[PDB]
Amino acid sequence: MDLKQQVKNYTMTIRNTRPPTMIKEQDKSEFSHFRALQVLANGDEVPYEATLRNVIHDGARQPKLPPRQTQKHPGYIRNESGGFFT
Amino acid sequence: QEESVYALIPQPPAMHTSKFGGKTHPAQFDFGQNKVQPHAT
Repeated sequence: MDLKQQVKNYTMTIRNTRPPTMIKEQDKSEFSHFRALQVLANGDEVPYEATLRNVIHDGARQPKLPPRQTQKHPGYIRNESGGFFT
Repeated sequence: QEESVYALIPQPPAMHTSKFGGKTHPAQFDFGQNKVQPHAT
């Protein structure tokens, strides 16, 4: 429609052509973590952060608003004729 | 990634002395003298 949206669409087309490979959007020390764990298994002396590994995902936006409960108490409201809601 | 939680955490001489061996002594050698003395020379 316009320059900005055409650049947007081209980038999105590239994103769709490429396989997302279910990626995790952050890569920490994989083999360093494995090596540190093997060092812990026998040598029994490894730094704590060396033992640690961290992995992140997208999760979602929308930062955990509390539930609406979608439903009252089944003593106040009745369906049309006497009858619970489901 | 392969669902291998069992594989997640890994949990697993004198050289020798030859018979010929020996320090060279000033004998059995025709190149040099055949004695050893404290302070001869």
